[PDB]
Order: sequence, then C-alpha cells, then structure tokens
Amino acid sequence: SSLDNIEMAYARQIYIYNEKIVNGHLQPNLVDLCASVAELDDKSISDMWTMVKQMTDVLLTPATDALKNRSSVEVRMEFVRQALAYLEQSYKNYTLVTVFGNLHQAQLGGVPGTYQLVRSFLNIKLPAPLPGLQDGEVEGHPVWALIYYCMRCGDLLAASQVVNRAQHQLGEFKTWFQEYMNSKDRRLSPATENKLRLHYRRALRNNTDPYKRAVYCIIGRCDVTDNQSEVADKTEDYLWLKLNQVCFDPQDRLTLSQFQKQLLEDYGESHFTVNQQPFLYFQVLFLTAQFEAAVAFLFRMERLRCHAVHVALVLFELKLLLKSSGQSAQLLSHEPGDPPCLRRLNFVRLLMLYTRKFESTDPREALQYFYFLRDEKDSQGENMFLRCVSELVIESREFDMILGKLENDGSRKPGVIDKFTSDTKPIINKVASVAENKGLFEEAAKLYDLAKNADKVLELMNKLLSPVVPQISAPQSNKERLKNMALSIAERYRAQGISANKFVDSTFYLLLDLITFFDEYHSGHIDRAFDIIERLKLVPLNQESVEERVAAFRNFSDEIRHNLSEVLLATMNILFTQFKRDRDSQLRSQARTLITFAGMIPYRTSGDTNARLVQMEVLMN
Amino acid sequence: EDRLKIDVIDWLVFDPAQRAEALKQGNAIMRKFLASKKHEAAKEVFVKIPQDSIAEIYLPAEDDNAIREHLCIRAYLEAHETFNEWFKHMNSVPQKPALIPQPTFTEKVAHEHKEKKYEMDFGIWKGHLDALTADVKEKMYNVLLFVDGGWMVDVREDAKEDHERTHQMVLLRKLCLPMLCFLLHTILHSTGQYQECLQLADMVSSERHKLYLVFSKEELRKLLQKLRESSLMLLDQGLDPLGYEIQ
Repeated sequence: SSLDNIEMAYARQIYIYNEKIVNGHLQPNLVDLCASVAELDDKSISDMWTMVKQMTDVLLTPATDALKNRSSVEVRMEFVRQALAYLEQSYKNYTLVTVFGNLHQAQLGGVPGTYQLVRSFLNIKLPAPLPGLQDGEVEGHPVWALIYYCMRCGDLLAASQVVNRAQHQLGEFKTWFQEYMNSKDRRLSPATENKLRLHYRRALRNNTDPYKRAVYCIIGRCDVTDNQSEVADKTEDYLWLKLNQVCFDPQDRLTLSQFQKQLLEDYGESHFTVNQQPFLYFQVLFLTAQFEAAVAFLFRMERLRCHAVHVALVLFELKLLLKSSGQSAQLLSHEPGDPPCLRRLNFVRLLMLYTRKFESTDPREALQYFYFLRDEKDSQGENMFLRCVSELVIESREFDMILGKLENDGSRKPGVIDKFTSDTKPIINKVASVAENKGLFEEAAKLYDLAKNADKVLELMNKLLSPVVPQISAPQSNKERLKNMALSIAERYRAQGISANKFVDSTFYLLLDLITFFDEYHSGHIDRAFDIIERLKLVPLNQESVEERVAAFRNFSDEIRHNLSEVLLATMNILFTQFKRDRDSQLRSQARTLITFAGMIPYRTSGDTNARLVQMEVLMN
Repeated sequence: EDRLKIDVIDWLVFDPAQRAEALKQGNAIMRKFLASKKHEAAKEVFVKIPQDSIAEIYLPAEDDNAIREHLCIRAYLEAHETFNEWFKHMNSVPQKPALIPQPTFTEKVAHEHKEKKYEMDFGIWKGHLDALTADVKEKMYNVLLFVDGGWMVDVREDAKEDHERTHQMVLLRKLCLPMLCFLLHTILHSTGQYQECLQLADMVSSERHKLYLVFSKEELRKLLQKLRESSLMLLDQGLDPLGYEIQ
C-alpha cells in the first residue's frame, strides 16, 4: 500500500462522503469529515481545519457560480470578520496557555473572565512597569494595555468595562469607543471617525505609550503603514492588526485587494518561509481569502500534500474554489480576462497528481477521488471521471476488482465502479477497445463479453479459433484454453439467446463444428468425424452439389477459407482410410467430388493440396 | 525474425552505390525463404529490388552469378504466380443447371435458358483456361529448361568459396525441380495433353539438362506412376501408350 497512516484515514472519510452521495443521502459537512482525522495527528493540523471551517462558514447563495460568490463585496466582507474572529480566538488560547501551563489546567479551575485573564496575562508579559505608559493604571495595570489585549482577544465588552473605570483619565475616548462597540463592521461614523483621527494625527502621531497608539488606529483604521511593531510582534498580530484596518470605498487607506496582493507579491513565500514553518504562510494566504494560492503553496510541501488536496475539495464542494477552465494551464494562474488580484487553481491537474501516487496498488481509494471530477469534461467530450477509470484500468489491469468479474456461469458480480454509475457499457468498451488495439484478443473478448457485446466477442473469437482449427487439442494447449472458452461462450449465448449478425455468428458456430471435426479426426474416430463434415455441407460429396457449394465458398468468412486446405485433406484422408478397410464405388465417387471442388476453388496452398488429393484418389483404384 | 531480414534490404537499396551488395544479399535472403516455400515472403523482397537494378550495376564472379540467380528466382516465382491463377480457375468451372424433375411449363423455359447459358460459359472457361494453360506451361519450361546452364546453376566459375550459397543452390534444385515437374504433369494431365505428359521423360532424362540427378529414386518412380496414368487416358482414346496412332 502506497498510503501513509494519515492519507489512509482521509481516504476512508472520503469513501463515506461518496457513499452518502452515491445513496442520495444528506450532503454531510466535508470540512467536518476531514477534521475527524486531523485530531489523530498533532495540533498543527487540527488548528488548520479549525481555520478552514471558520473561513468557509459564511452564508452563501446555493446554486450560484463560484466566481460570483468570491467577487461579491457581500461575501468578501464576511471573510474578514471570520478571520478576525479566528485571530482573536486563536490569540485568546495563546493567552490561556501563557497563564496556565495546559488548556486542561485552565479548564479545571475554570476559564476566568476575559478581563481577569488579560490582567493575569499582563502580569507575566510585563512584570515591571514601562516608563513610557500614559493615562495611569486600572487595578494595577496600564489602562491601554488592558484595552488592547482585550480587543485582541475579541472581547470588546471586557475592554469597555476597563474604560468605565477610567472615565476621568481617558477624556473624550469614552464616547468614541462606545460608538465603535455599537456600530457594526468595526467602523465608526465618518464624522466621529474624522474627529479622533485628526486628534491622534494632531499631537499623538508619536506617543510614548505604544498601546495607546495601537488602540487609536485600530479604532480609526489609520496609520496603515505603521505596523505598530511595538505591540504586534507576531505574525497573527500583524494580520489581525491589518484586517482591523482594511477599508471599502484615498490617502492613508488600505483595502483587502491591496493588502492581499501587497502581502504575497512583495513579501512572497520567501519572506514567510525563512523560519522553515510552512503553515505560517498558509494562514497568511487563507485568512486573506487567497484560497487558491494557499492551496497550491501547501500542495507543494511533500509532507502536506494530503492536507492541501482536501482543503481544496472543501473549497470545491462549497462552490468557493475558482477552477481553471483550461486543463493545459499551470497549477496556479490568473485568467487573462479576470482581475489581477484573484488567482485560479487547475483543480483537474491537482487531483491527477495526488492520484498517480496511490493509483497503482490502491485503486479503490483512487476512484473515490476521481469522483469529484464527474462534473468536468475534456476537449474531446469524454467524462473526466469515466476517462480516469479507463486509464486506471488500462494501467492497473484490475478487471475483476474494478469492472466486475463475469464468471463462465453467466453471472456478473458488480465492480467498484458500479457504485458510481449504472451505465458501465462505454468504459468496458473503452478498456476492451484499447486491449483489442494491442493484439490482446483473448482479453478483449473477456472484456467485450463482460459488456454483452457479442458483435465484438464473436469477431475476436473467430480470429483466435481459425489458426487453431486443424491443430492438435492437447491438455493445457492453446487449443483447449481457447476451445473451452468458446464453448463456455456458446452455451451462455444460446441459453440467453444472444447472437451477433449472422455473418459473424454463422462463422463462429461453424468453426466450433470444425474444431470438433478435427478433434474427432485426430482421435481416430473416423466414422464419427465423417458424419460431422457431412452435416456442415461445406465440402461437396456428390457431383450435383459442386455448383452450389462452390458458389457458397465465395462469400464465406476468410477465417473459413483459410482452413479449407486442411479440411479437404482430412476429409480425403478419412475416405482414404475407410477405403483400405457398392461401397468402393461410393468412396471413389466422393473422392472425385473433393478433387473437382478443390480444382474450382482458389485457396491456401492449393498447389500442394490439390496434388496430394489426386494421389490419394489414385491409390484407391 | 522474418522482418529483420526483409528490412535489411531497404537499407542496402537506399544507397545506389551498394546495389551489387543489395542484390547479392537479396538473393541470399530469398534463398532461405524459397527453401521454406514462402513465396509472398520471397516476392515482397523481390519488389524492394528496384526494377532497374540490373541495368545500373553494369563484372566480378560474384556479380555475374547474383544477376543470374536473381532472374532464376524470378523465373521460379513467375512459375507459381501463373499456376495459382490457373489453379484458382480450374476450381471455378461453371456448374451444371439444376434439374427440377416434374417441371411446370414456366420452369421448363427458365431451364431451357439456364441450360443454354451454361453451354456458353463452359466454352469460355475452356477458353480462359487454354490461355492460362499456354502461359503457365511456358513459365514451367523457362525454369526447367533454364537457358545457359540450368536453373540455380552458376555460369561463372571463378568466384571465391561460398559453401553456404553453393549448397543452397543444389538444394533449391532438389526441392523445386521435382516439384515443378509434378505440377507441369498435373497441368498437362488436367488439360488432357497426355502425349506431352509422357514427353516429360525426355526432358528429365535428357543429357542436356541432367534433370534426373536432381531426383531421388522415389520421386522418379512417382513420376513414372504419373506418366502411366496419362498413358491410360491415351489408350481410352484409342492411341498407343505414347499417343501415336495405332496403324
């Protein structure tokens, strides 16, 4: 097996999600089905899916195009809020593990109020007082530190409580903050927003209290260039600092498009992967709505291929992933007729790479991933899922497992693909078609016979029999192994009343009779073998039938005319033997008949055959 | 391995400066196939040899013989191309009209016509036959009586030793000259030319060709039981064994 522990667990989860859609059940939450395995690994992966769920848990317009949802200002706004809510909660967990040694340890004693937690967080991260703080303290801590880390944790209420106990010190900041907490989308009114920004810009552009600076332009979304590096030293603190500063419809203003493009264009992977920590960059792209970038990026880490494919599937089963129309493009690209700030993922190629790894010895699991390509076609029109099953069968040669083995008793035990579509007639011909083009007739027959395509089964069975008609049928020979399959196809084609056009069909049952004629001839059962050839009315034995038999030879399958030479000789040698054992006249007359027939028929080795036939007739007299 | 050999010919034919080596090797290759009677094999090679090879090449003992051998081989092939046509025809004789005993007066007339049309076709199927018999015969005498030293027999005697080829040329004579004789006998007998059948015993025994040395003792007797058969039909006609009027 080519699948690692983690990859295998995901496969099982994707089998469920397929079993549900294959039986018409409720469309379960894919993101939940993937996070179910994440908990079996380190929290590096669990915290990823947590971000994936929260970033995709946005009210969408079902049955709407992918590009439309992702271009709409409506959806683009909720992404920023879902990310901020993740950066705030994520930071809140950092504040817990900073005070208590373990999340469990914090829980048993009880998670304290965000206010008392933050206070018990300031104790550690600033034990001694910084001399540059302003506006005094509140219950033993600087008022601005409390406000910042409370807003950072996302509890505006806890921050407003701090403000209520410092009404005299904070001046007019109270009426401004109380408006920020009330107004939605973390934005103030243009009039009041103007009043505070100008005040900050007036004489507080450079204040000795960094926490004061941070809060002001987090509330006013100002000084976008100043990264407030004094307080936002971590990467998440930067993302959170900026997403609280982005704006929507000219100076000192930043928008999501600029920010998202500004980040990866100027400070690409190189900047965010110098510490050899891959998820850091992924979180930067995913929490900025650049899902295709983050997916391709994370898909290149050979250790995190599994995770990047699935986060792509989630975005794909939620009409959020922007697929690349052309299949000839690179993995990541920007369509020419699209804005430059969005990118597109060649989803078809993405799955095709992941599959090649475990498609060789783990076919069942491969199909589960090929199903997601059911909705796509190629330039030639083939259904992508169907084509992927053809290529996977041509390579793996797993016919019984994937296509269903058709035993020699008339049964068709369904295969693994039967689960996904009930119309399995084309691919069985596709797979049968190539194997036919590769001279693998004995297989192409079994495959065509699996799809009950007798036109092709009998055609190929005619080719495999004609060479072996006069041969000696011996144990385990190529004659027995082909005759016995032909008879197993004759019964199942009569018991089920199946037949190809009379040309293909007539020749097929005719060869089977001839194969019996030589099997009796090679055994010495001369009398019995003579009777068979007489029924077939293939070789004339009375002079009257020569005219009609000669005309019939003209339109009989060349697979029959080929073996005419051996038939005449065996029949002659049959009469020849019976002569040495009135009757003499009758054999003599029949001997003549064979000669005149052979004389009027142009066929294989007519030279040596016509001569031998005449000699055997002379010895009779 | 058939293709390996028939394919090495196009490589030697491509370069006109090696036409003498292309022919020589073409001969060898066709000598192996002839011993197996692979005539479509031998001929598929025979066409690859440009039809104007002989003209251009113009002489070492190895080139005089290979030119002769090539034509010998063509004389042999053409003696099988025309026989298989002739033989194919011998086996396509117009069939007698079918009889409908107790006929209606309708079936009586359809049959008076089918019987009169057949008595036109059988005349032409002797017509086409005679012309395919006159032609296949000529070819069989071009091989059997090959001009200037017999078939597959070098005229040039100053080449360097090639036991493989030389013994391949003796063999080809012992496989194919008994076999061409027996065919010609079958052609002469099939067309009722019995007097001439018996005159195969002059051709063979002849000291001019010494064809009888290419025969095994068994093959001889067989040819002698073939001629005694033509003789019979000559008695049935009222003539002596050899076809001459009984005075």
